[PDB]
Amino acid sequence: SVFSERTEESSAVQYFQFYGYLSQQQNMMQDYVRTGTYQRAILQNHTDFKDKIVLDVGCGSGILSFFAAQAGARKIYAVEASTMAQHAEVLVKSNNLTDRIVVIPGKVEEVSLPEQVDIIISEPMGYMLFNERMLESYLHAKKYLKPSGNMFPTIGDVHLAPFTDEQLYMEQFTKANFWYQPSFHGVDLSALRGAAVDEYFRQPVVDTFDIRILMAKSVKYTVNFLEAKEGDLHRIEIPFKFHMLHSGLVHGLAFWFDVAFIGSIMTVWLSTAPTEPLTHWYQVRCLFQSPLFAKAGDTLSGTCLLIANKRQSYDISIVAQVDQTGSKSSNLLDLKNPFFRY
Amino acid sequence: SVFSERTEESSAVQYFQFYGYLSQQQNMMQDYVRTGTYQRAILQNHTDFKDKIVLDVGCGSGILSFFAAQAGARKIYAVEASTMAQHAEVLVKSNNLTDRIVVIPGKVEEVSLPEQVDIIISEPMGYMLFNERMLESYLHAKKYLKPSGNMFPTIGDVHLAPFTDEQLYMEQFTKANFWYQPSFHGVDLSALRGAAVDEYFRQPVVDTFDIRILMAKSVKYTVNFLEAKEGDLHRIEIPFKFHMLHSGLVHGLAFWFDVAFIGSIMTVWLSTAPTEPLTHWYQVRCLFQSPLFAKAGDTLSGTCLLIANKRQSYDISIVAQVDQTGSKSSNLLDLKNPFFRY
Ligand SMILES: NCCCN(CCCNc1ccccn1)C[C@H]1O[C@@H](n2cnc3c(N)ncnc32)[C@H](O)[C@@H]1O
Ligand SMILES: NCCCN(CCCNc1ccccn1)C[C@H]1O[C@@H](n2cnc3c(N)ncnc32)[C@H](O)[C@@H]1O
Repeated sequence: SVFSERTEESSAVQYFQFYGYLSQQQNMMQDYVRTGTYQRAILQNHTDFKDKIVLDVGCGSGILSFFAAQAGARKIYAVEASTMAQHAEVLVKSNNLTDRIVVIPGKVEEVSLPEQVDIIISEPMGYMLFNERMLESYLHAKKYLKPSGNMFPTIGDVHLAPFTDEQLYMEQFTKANFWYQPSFHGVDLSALRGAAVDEYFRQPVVDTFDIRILMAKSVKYTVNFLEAKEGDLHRIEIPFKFHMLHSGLVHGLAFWFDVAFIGSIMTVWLSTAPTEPLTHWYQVRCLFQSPLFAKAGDTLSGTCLLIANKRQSYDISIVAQVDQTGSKSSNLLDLKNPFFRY
Repeated sequence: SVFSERTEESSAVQYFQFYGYLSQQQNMMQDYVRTGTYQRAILQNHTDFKDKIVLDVGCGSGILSFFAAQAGARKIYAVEASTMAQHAEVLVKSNNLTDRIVVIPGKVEEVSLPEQVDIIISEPMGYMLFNERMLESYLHAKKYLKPSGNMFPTIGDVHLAPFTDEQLYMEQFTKANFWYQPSFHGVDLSALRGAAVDEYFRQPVVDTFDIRILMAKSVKYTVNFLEAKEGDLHRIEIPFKFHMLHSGLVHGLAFWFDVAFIGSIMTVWLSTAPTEPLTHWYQVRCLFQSPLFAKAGDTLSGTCLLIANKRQSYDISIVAQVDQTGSKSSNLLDLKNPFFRY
């Protein structure tokens, strides 16, 4: 299938094992910003669901399908590849919704649906929006979408901004400098210091921070899920030009994302911005191995390049320069090995 | 090979990926009890190494092989299956030991050694001693051991003891009761509460605790690594009869382990007991589904059965009874999915 062709079996096994746990579903369901915003998006846009046919891509517990049923959907096909499909079916029966929600076990790339649908719903967002590569499954599912059908969420905006955080930088450097020691119990480790620094700086940092660390207004990169093809997410090139508002050391780029549910009644946003209540996505920071000095009024330009890999994640390339001095930094990060600092 | 026959490829991929990170090797190296005890066992038993041939099974960074070199070994074969083998080779060169330490990339079950060895060294211990199944690789490596060669560590003792911890027991139901709600955003979750309780109780708990929670002296189960065969670790039956020292409710069994390095000069112990400074092994607790009342002077008897699985771990079966009252309890636990409570 499209899924197995792009995914190493060992990554897939671990991925679906992880989502098969009730405790993991519980953790996500308890993220009230997420669950509450989805419910509001669906219920306030009840006309997009009333008497409609729905596809729920990766239904987990089934929660979003229940919201589609509360909004009056005629039929909801709830697709789920983990063993959580069995628990979803239990809930559909105990909530007396067997006439409206149909659980379909399997990968959305592999199953068969009996009819086309009016609207697709899902929660396919990972860290930095793209981690887990579930957006590709979401877009793949448009093979089932009627012409002029809708997608909830409809669009995703990735935000990036330069930050200064000397304490974060020093923490990662302090850990790598373990490998400087010329006599760790009598052993010279220092030939590995470079490899250690590289490994630590390849880890995106997942946690939150005060917005005062941001040195310029964010640049926005938008993916329109109604128009995008799955292949568009294999290589994602994000150019940026920041107008520096504060002078100082730039230690890296911070990332967050917003999604919008563009319904017929209203547009509802779910934001993971550092100005908004915290979610289990936090925000993500990519450190530079050497920080760049910039003055207020300078321009920091470059490209963030995300290349999808078979471990359901991305290899991240960030190249940035301060245009006024030609100071350049090039960084490679492995989104599959984040440092969970929170 | 013997390794691939007993291990699902997906478990192996994740396992060797995890040990391939410099940060993980660093975390283990910084566990002073471990690193310091190994160095002392090797250096204080210098006659077991001076001018000898050594095998280091799963060398990681190579640290134990450097200790064997400090003690005067003539030749050390250092086997490692992860990409950490490349980093170990860098260290051997930078420490000017290419004439003495030979790094051999691959699994100890699959590589070829050019000669038999006088002594095998390794750190094959996981949580509860047996997790990861690396002890089987250690025992497998005795195909290379000269008659009357030595093993460092030489023996391992698993300790089990009954504990009382009302707060830990109650925490399982507190977490599971998330599901016991008839209208979580309009949805009746209650039909999944039993499945949630079952899932939480299947997880052994990795953390430390105060020794005052222990209700009896530990029962010890000893594996002698000089004598044991690989096959002896496929099914590990640990009978127990505890003579209760304290009256109260028994919520489960606590596990730790010690290993001894039995050298020609002295025996050195590495203990992970809760009376000793903490290690990254912590201790492990397995709950009973139902707590058992016992009085000081009663006997709590039963069996802990560990059955090896192809995910490099064990299915744990515990049955226990209070002999004086006939009150009985069990659990089945999945050592591959522990709850890291620390
Ligand atoms: N960002 C984390 C998303 C976690 N879940 C969402 C469960 C819905 N729950 C919610 C939503 C909002 C608030 C609270 N709970 C994703 C599930 O999608 C499953 N999956 C992934 N890929 C595929 C595929 N190709 N085919 C079929 N299934 C797939 C996965 O196994 C998850 O179970
Ligand atoms: N907690 C136990 C894990 C620690 N060890 C490395 C530690 C080196 N010792 C010390 C001692 C004190 C402080 C720091 N390090 C694991 C490594 O063993 C490797 N491995 C496992 N199985 C096999 C096999 N079948 N074939 C070849 N290699 C194997 C694994 O890849 C680890 O790198």
